Amino acid sequence: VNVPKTRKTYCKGKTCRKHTQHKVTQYKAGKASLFAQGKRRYDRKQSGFGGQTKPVFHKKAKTTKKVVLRLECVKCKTRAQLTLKRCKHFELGGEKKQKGQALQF
Amino acid sequence: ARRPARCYRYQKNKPYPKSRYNRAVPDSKIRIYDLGKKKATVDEFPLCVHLVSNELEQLSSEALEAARICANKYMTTVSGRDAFHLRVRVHPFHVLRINKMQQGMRGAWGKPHGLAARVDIGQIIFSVRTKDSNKDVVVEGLRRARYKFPGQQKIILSKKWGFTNLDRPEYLKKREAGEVKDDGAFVKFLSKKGSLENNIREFPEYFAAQA
Amino acid sequence: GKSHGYRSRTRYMFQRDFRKHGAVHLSTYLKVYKVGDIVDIKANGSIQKGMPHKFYQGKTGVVYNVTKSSVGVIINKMVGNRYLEKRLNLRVEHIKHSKCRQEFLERVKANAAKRAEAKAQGVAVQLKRQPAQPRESRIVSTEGNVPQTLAPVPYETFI
Amino acid sequence: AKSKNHTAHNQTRKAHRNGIKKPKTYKYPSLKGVDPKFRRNHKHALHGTAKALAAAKK
RNA sequence: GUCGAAUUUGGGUAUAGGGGCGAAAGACUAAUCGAACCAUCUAGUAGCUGGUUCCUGCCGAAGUUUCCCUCAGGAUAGCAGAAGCUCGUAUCAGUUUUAUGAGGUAAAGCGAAUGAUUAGAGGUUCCGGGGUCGAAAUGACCUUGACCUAUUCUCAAACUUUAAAUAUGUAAGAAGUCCUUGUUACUUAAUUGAACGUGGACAUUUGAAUGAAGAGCUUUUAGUGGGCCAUUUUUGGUAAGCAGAACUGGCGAUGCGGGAUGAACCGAACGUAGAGUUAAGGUGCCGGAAUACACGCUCAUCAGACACCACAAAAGGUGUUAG
RNA sequence: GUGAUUUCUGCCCAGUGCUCUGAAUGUCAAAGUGAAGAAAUUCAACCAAGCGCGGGUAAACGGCGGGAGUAACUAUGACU
RNA sequence: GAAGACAUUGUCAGGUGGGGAGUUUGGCUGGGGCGGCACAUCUGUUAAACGAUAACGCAGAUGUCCUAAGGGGGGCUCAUGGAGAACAGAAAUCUCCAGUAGAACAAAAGGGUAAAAGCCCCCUUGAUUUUGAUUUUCAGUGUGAAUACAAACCAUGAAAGUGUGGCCUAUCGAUCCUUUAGUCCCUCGGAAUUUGAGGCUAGAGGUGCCAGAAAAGUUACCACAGGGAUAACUGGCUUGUGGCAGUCAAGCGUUCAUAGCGACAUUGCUUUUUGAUUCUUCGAUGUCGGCUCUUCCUAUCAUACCGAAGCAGAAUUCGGUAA
RNA sequence: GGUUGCGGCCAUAUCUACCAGAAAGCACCGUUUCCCGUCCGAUCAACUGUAGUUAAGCUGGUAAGAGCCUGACCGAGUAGUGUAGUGGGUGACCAUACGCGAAACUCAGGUGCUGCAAUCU
Ligand SMILES: COC(=O)C[C@](O)(CCCC(C)(C)O)C(=O)O[C@@H]1C(OC)=C[C@]23CCCN2CCc2cc4c(cc2[C@H]13)OCO4
Ligand SMILES: [Mg+2]
Ligand SMILES: [Mg+2]
Ligand SMILES: [Mg+2]
Ligand SMILES: [Mg+2]
Ligand SMILES: [Mg+2]
Ligand SMILES: [Mg+2]
Ligand SMILES: [Mg+2]
Ligand SMILES: [Mg+2]
Ligand SMILES: [Mg+2]
Ligand SMILES: [Mg+2]
Ligand SMILES: [Mg+2]
Ligand SMILES: [Mg+2]
Ligand SMILES: [Mg+2]
Ligand SMILES: [Mg+2]
Ligand SMILES: [Mg+2]
Ligand SMILES: [Mg+2]
Ligand SMILES: [Mg+2]
Ligand SMILES: [Mg+2]
Ligand SMILES: [Mg+2]
Ligand SMILES: [Mg+2]
Ligand SMILES: [Mg+2]
Ligand SMILES: [Mg+2]
Ligand SMILES: [Mg+2]
Ligand SMILES: [Mg+2]
Ligand SMILES: [Mg+2]
Ligand SMILES: [Mg+2]
Ligand SMILES: [Mg+2]
Ligand SMILES: [Mg+2]
Ligand SMILES: [Mg+2]
Ligand SMILES: [Mg+2]
Ligand SMILES: [Mg+2]
Ligand SMILES: [Mg+2]
Ligand SMILES: [Mg+2]
Ligand SMILES: [Mg+2]
Ligand SMILES: [Mg+2]
Ligand SMILES: [Mg+2]
Ligand SMILES: [Mg+2]
Ligand SMILES: [Mg+2]
Ligand SMILES: [Mg+2]
Ligand SMILES: [Mg+2]
Ligand SMILES: [Mg+2]
Ligand SMILES: [Mg+2]
Ligand SMILES: [Mg+2]
Ligand SMILES: [Mg+2]
Ligand SMILES: [Mg+2]
Ligand SMILES: [Mg+2]
Ligand SMILES: [Mg+2]
Ligand SMILES: [Mg+2]
Ligand SMILES: [Mg+2]
Ligand SMILES: [Mg+2]
Ligand SMILES: [Mg+2]
Ligand SMILES: [Mg+2]
Ligand SMILES: [Mg+2]
Ligand SMILES: [Mg+2]
Ligand SMILES: [Mg+2]
Ligand SMILES: [Mg+2]
Ligand SMILES: [Mg+2]
Ligand SMILES: [Mg+2]
Ligand SMILES: [Mg+2]
Ligand SMILES: [Mg+2]
Ligand SMILES: [Mg+2]
Ligand SMILES: [Mg+2]
Ligand SMILES: [Mg+2]
Ligand SMILES: [Mg+2]
Ligand SMILES: [Mg+2]
Ligand SMILES: [Mg+2]
Ligand SMILES: [Mg+2]
Ligand SMILES: [Mg+2]
Ligand SMILES: [Mg+2]
Ligand SMILES: [Mg+2]
Ligand SMILES: [Mg+2]
Ligand SMILES: [Mg+2]
Ligand SMILES: [Mg+2]
Ligand SMILES: [Mg+2]
Ligand SMILES: [Mg+2]
Ligand SMILES: [Mg+2]
Ligand SMILES: [Mg+2]
Ligand SMILES: [Mg+2]
Ligand SMILES: [Mg+2]
Ligand SMILES: [Mg+2]
Ligand SMILES: [Mg+2]
Ligand SMILES: [Mg+2]
Ligand SMILES: [Mg+2]
Ligand SMILES: [Mg+2]
Ligand SMILES: [Mg+2]
Ligand SMILES: [Mg+2]
Ligand SMILES: [Mg+2]
Ligand SMILES: [Mg+2]
Ligand SMILES: [Mg+2]
Ligand SMILES: [Mg+2]
Ligand SMILES: [Mg+2]
Ligand SMILES: [Mg+2]
Ligand SMILES: [Mg+2]
Ligand SMILES: [Mg+2]
Ligand SMILES: [Mg+2]
Ligand SMILES: [Mg+2]
Ligand SMILES: [Mg+2]
Ligand SMILES: [Mg+2]
Ligand SMILES: [Mg+2]
Ligand SMILES: [Mg+2]
Ligand SMILES: [Mg+2]
Ligand SMILES: [Mg+2]
Ligand SMILES: [Mg+2]
Ligand SMILES: [Mg+2]
Ligand SMILES: [Mg+2]
Ligand SMILES: [Mg+2]
Ligand SMILES: [Mg+2]
Ligand SMILES: [Mg+2]
Ligand SMILES: [Mg+2]
Ligand SMILES: [Mg+2]
Ligand SMILES: [Mg+2]
Ligand SMILES: [Mg+2]
Ligand SMILES: [Mg+2]
Ligand SMILES: [Mg+2]
Ligand SMILES: [Mg+2]
Ligand SMILES: [Mg+2]
Ligand SMILES: [Mg+2]
Ligand SMILES: [Mg+2]
Ligand SMILES: [Mg+2]
Ligand SMILES: [Mg+2]
Ligand SMILES: [Mg+2]
Repeated sequence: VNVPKTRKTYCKGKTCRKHTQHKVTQYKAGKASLFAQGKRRYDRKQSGFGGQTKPVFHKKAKTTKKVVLRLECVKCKTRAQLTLKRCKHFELGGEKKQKGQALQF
Repeated sequence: ARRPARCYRYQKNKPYPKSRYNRAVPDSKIRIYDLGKKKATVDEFPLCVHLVSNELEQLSSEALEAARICANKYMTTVSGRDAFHLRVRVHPFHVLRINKMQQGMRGAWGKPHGLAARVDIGQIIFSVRTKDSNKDVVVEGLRRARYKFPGQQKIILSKKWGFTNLDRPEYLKKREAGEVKDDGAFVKFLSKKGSLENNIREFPEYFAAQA
Repeated sequence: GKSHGYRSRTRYMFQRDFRKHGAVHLSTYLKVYKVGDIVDIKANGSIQKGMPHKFYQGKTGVVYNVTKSSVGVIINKMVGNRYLEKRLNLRVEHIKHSKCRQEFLERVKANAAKRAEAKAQGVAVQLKRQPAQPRESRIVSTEGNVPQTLAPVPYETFI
Repeated sequence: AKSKNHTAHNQTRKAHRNGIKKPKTYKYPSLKGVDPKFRRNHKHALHGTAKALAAAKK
């Protein structure tokens, strides 16, 4: 797909509480952090002997990932997520589809 | 390597035509269905004799063909190639399947094996038209063809004028009138419905109601 | 594998009636529905929104709701050895008023009449319906009608 | 070892031992799933005429 | 086989169980070896196999749904028992009738659409090609193709205008019908409407049939979750005492009479007995019951003899019978 | 490993191993170092063997092709 | 004497480590295996005109694609064909007539659509925010998908309106954990500030065996619980294949259908072929061949007596009664 | 009765060919300053109602017309079907019994009905 880098849409931010312009961008996970309670508990669990103490996933099936757009109200600063269908090529550059032109050269 | 007809005599399955859905199916062994003087006029051949099924069954295309050759062969050499008109009245549109043959009964769907006409009781298989003075000769044709077919069929003298839809007098009454007009090998009748104008054009020899 | 989607098996059922395609005539929308109204259900394949599922085709129910472009019909579907209550949000293009009660209402309005029209005369009413009774005696005449005598016919072939 | 696949055999026999229970009917059925704008108003409508009928036995 | 040596052999001594020892066979390690023997953990676990102990009375199944590393097992719903409880001419129905819907199967159709298919006939080309005249021609004339017109023979599970039977939704009133005119924040131009009402009018021919050893409701629990068969509908298969669906009725769980025999056919469903009458099937003798009555037919140097059922076909006969 | 004698033991180090007076700026642990922070901590640089790169090795494990044409009958194919 | 703060040793840290340990090494399936996917799904048919409905039934499809191919508005009419216009031809671009959709609407197919649902243009983000109800599958759970409202905020249009993604019927995902968005909210339990951690609400990272384990082989050295729910041997049903026999008679046979043969067709029998099946046996019915010996069948090779011949004789061939 | 604007059922309203249409109305029709749209004032926009015409639209009538609608003991109680039997038949299939019952065919009849508002010899 191709989606626009901007978006007039609902902002639910106490002051905003109306349709405003959002700057659009793609969600990107976030560094791990040990000290997460889970990572904490895991780390312990894996000490000493016994080997892998927890399942390790192998039977991968999907060949994609749902895109998440981060929508940022340029007034009230707040953000909203909005998640697209599965697609195999994503871009929020542009190059918009064009009228009815020739196949070149 | 053809299976015995025995294996397909009865109408056990639903009509399996050649279709988008079927496709790879062999040719019908019988391909001509009108032989003898088929160009001939309706007036030429008054008498009409039929080969008529007495069974709900299935005739192979191969036995259709063999029969066809048998009767035409006889009818010509005994009474000439222009004596008669033989119409195979039955077309083999139903495809018969075969489970040709690691596996066994797992996934057993046949491949097309051959064609067959499916035929009612009372259903006409062959029809012949001639001159009255040939009756015997024709009936002997259909009698011999019979030996080519599973199941009982019986030969029946028509009341009709040739391949026409009219018994002998009613055609005559219609003809010695004005109403009939020659076509290719069949005929056209004057309708009382439709445009008076181009109805009068056609059939000039009506519209006096006499000769 | 098998297939069992929402509109599966509905080829002819949501089909459109010979020479009757296109816009729906405007009376379909001028018709008015109140709660308690009995409607019959029939999908209009031309109208994809607000469609009943196939099972509810040819079913009669009672309106329980009236919204902008729809009525809510409640049908008793019997799943198992029992009925459950099912509620259908149908657009008005898939619903029509049933005549399943017209004969009842015509019957009642009329039963009120000959009930008063009898009482205010001198009783003697009789207004339950009765089934077809056997017919009575009668005398058929020959005058102008002597019995024609038919026999069975021989066997003949014509073909 | 393949075995049977499906049958409805005998199932309506069972269905009929203990019913096909008819559908059960009530005066005053639930307003469940009724238009909220209606229902909101209808409430006040009812509250009112209630007050009116206490007002008849003052 | 070998028999003076890589010979045989006593005793003593060392090597010990994932260890030994092995000129190597997974051999040998006390009748134990692809991991010895002894005790213990230990009554190891077992969706698998076996067995499970008195009588009578009443009721009485399932082999199906959905989920499961699920397919010889479980959970879940169903079927079953129990205990009842609230009520009672009430309300109830594997049924009809009446009124009103739904449906695209059977049939039918194809000189109606789509798709197939046999045949000619008549047209039309500045134009698919051939051939004669030709300098050619948007030339003429034959010709065979395609198309067109009106006809003709034949077809469809995945075609169709039409369109059954059987099945199938709803309705047949007191929770009803009519009048008067309150409430609201919904809704209307509008006290307009919508919903819910207050007050008033009409009783069992109060609104079809037939039935009802009553109706309604609650809790909890077993077994079952291999099914098989018959008529009809029906898929795969040449077919099957084969494989798989639909509806009902069965067998399984069930004896009794009949089909000699036999799970499922026909008759008929079981407390102990008397008398009577029957069913299906029989009545020469076996064998209870007419070697009954009547009209034909049939003579077989492999006659025939009663559903399911325990097979026979094309084709023939100057045997005989009636047409 | 192979298996008396006689004879003879061809070519292949790409792979898998094994191996090396080899190279070096690639990856690379704990400790140690530096940087930020109020510290817990985060980031960074440096970095052993190993890996990777390079060389050796077949009496290590093992391997040791396909399609056309071509000589005065045909056939064959030294030859391409 | 040698060696020397180096070895050695002790604790962590990386490499190596089938030498050894422990464990695992899908399901359905006309046995299992190889294959395929009937394992989660969609269209049409099977499907027996409501609904439901099986097989490794039939013909196809799904793990995607689209900022427009989503939303609103206006304008327009498609496939095809006829007739016309320089180069220009079968096919370029221009016009007019006809045109029920014979087109197009991403994709399988089926529905659906004509001042549109198709084509061209204009303006856009409703593909958004909140939390419930409902329909399909159903246990009347979940998930997917969908429907009609309520409360917002918007888009478009003169407006009525329409818009909660793609015309409809498929296009997908629990708990634990991580991660992000959200209010600036609750907690860290002796009291505070600040980091940090933990909660709440909504998303993403995925389980395709799709209600969702973390998983390689070999065993002929083999083991146990079971299975006749299941193969290999006998037996049963079937008889496609094999084998054997007919009917018709176009032909063959110098001439001449049938002396002897016999095409195209077509009806059968047989159960020493091989298949199909899986009903009996898995707490065991001794598998091939031969030897020995008995008995049976006849579709007769010889031998007895016959009939026929394209029987001169001789020899042969065909047929009968014959085991 | 005509006509117009808005309609409802959506062919008895459609299609093919020809003829007829008073009056009003519709219409065709004139113009390009203005709003507005085009390659083109053809469509679309505006202005005149003046300059012109029933030719076309429109309405109606004709036609052994095409189509479509309705009817009928026309075909047919046919096909098909629910129920029954220890009915026939080697089978394939087929009669019978108590019911339900088509489609094509054939023949006749028909060719828009009508609501609100305004207008009209
Ligand atoms: C494949 O061969 C076997 O299975 C042989 C045997 O072990 C026969 C040996 C039996 C004893 C040990 C008793 O000899 C056996 O189990 O026989 C079964 C057996 O053993 C008693 C009886 C079986 C099954 C019914 C009769 N049949 C005969 C013998 C046999 C022969 C086979 C066969 C199976 C049978 C079985 O498959 C191929 O050939
Ligand atoms: Mg620790
Ligand atoms: Mg913030
Ligand atoms: Mg049949
Ligand atoms: Mg079949
Ligand atoms: Mg096999
Ligand atoms: Mg096979
Ligand atoms: Mg297959
Ligand atoms: Mg296949
Ligand atoms: Mg015959
Ligand atoms: Mg005809
Ligand atoms: Mg399907
Ligand atoms: Mg239309
Ligand atoms: Mg939608
Ligand atoms: Mg199994
Ligand atoms: Mg089985
Ligand atoms: Mg089962
Ligand atoms: Mg051990
Ligand atoms: Mg040890
Ligand atoms: Mg011992
Ligand atoms: Mg020993
Ligand atoms: Mg125990
Ligand atoms: Mg033990
Ligand atoms: Mg098990
Ligand atoms: Mg009982
Ligand atoms: Mg699982
Ligand atoms: Mg068992
Ligand atoms: Mg009922
Ligand atoms: Mg259907
Ligand atoms: Mg049919
Ligand atoms: Mg037919
Ligand atoms: Mg028809
Ligand atoms: Mg057709
Ligand atoms: Mg059909
Ligand atoms: Mg009923
Ligand atoms: Mg009653
Ligand atoms: Mg009673
Ligand atoms: Mg009682
Ligand atoms: Mg229970
Ligand atoms: Mg239970
Ligand atoms: Mg199960
Ligand atoms: Mg259970
Ligand atoms: Mg039975
Ligand atoms: Mg049992
Ligand atoms: Mg019994
Ligand atoms: Mg008995
Ligand atoms: Mg018997
Ligand atoms: Mg019976
Ligand atoms: Mg005896
Ligand atoms: Mg006796
Ligand atoms: Mg007597
Ligand atoms: Mg019989
Ligand atoms: Mg005979
Ligand atoms: Mg005779
Ligand atoms: Mg070596
Ligand atoms: Mg050796
Ligand atoms: Mg050595
Ligand atoms: Mg050499
Ligand atoms: Mg070399
Ligand atoms: Mg090498
Ligand atoms: Mg470090
Ligand atoms: Mg190698
Ligand atoms: Mg030191
Ligand atoms: Mg190791
Ligand atoms: Mg191991
Ligand atoms: Mg398996
Ligand atoms: Mg398995
Ligand atoms: Mg197999
Ligand atoms: Mg496989
Ligand atoms: Mg299955
Ligand atoms: Mg599965
Ligand atoms: Mg159905
Ligand atoms: Mg279901
Ligand atoms: Mg489509
Ligand atoms: Mg429009
Ligand atoms: Mg979205
Ligand atoms: Mg869900
Ligand atoms: Mg789905
Ligand atoms: Mg769209
Ligand atoms: Mg999916
Ligand atoms: Mg946050
Ligand atoms: Mg704190
Ligand atoms: Mg505290
Ligand atoms: Mg504390
Ligand atoms: Mg704080
Ligand atoms: Mg903080
Ligand atoms: Mg995850
Ligand atoms: Mg699973
Ligand atoms: Mg769950
Ligand atoms: Mg699953
Ligand atoms: Mg695994
Ligand atoms: Mg192992
Ligand atoms: Mg060994
Ligand atoms: Mg055989
Ligand atoms: Mg055979
Ligand atoms: Mg054979
Ligand atoms: Mg012949
Ligand atoms: Mg001769
Ligand atoms: Mg000859
Ligand atoms: Mg044999
Ligand atoms: Mg078995
Ligand atoms: Mg067997
Ligand atoms: Mg066994
Ligand atoms: Mg045994
Ligand atoms: Mg024995
Ligand atoms: Mg004998
Ligand atoms: Mg003999
Ligand atoms: Mg001779
Ligand atoms: Mg003889
Ligand atoms: Mg003998
Ligand atoms: Mg004997
Ligand atoms: Mg005028
Ligand atoms: Mg201008
Ligand atoms: Mg103009
Ligand atoms: Mg204008
Ligand atoms: Mg005029
Ligand atoms: Mg007009
Ligand atoms: Mg007409
Ligand atoms: Mg009949
Ligand atoms: Mg019937
Ligand atoms: Mg019968
Ligand atoms: Mg009949």
